[PDB]
Amino acid sequence: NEYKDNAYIYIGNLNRELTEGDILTVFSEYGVPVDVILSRDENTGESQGFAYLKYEDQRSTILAVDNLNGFKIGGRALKIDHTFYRPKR
Amino acid sequence: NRFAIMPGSRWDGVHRSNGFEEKWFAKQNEINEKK
Repeated sequence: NEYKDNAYIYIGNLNRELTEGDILTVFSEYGVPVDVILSRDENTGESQGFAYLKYEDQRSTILAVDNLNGFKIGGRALKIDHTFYRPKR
Repeated sequence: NRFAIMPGSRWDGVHRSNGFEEKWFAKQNEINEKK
């Protein structure tokens, strides 16, 4: 079953200097990203330390989660976890 | 992790790879030299 929400992940421990473009590029090596939400604080204009990205393929999520979790980017260890995220538009 | 999914279009020659610890381990093999 491809049409599950197992294509969605939670990214935590975001660097304040990481934007959707950074994530998209990185996440693209693990597969095809279709949507990404960078949670950014309206007050500071900077990242809230977490983000979301969903893939076209569920296998891509495991590729990303297992490889990115614990990996240090921007001097900080990324935390990736599988979650069903439902975006607000 | 050795999957057969082809990379997305936003990918630019950025390689983020796990198993960094093994690489460190592989070179820390030394007993007298740099760890």
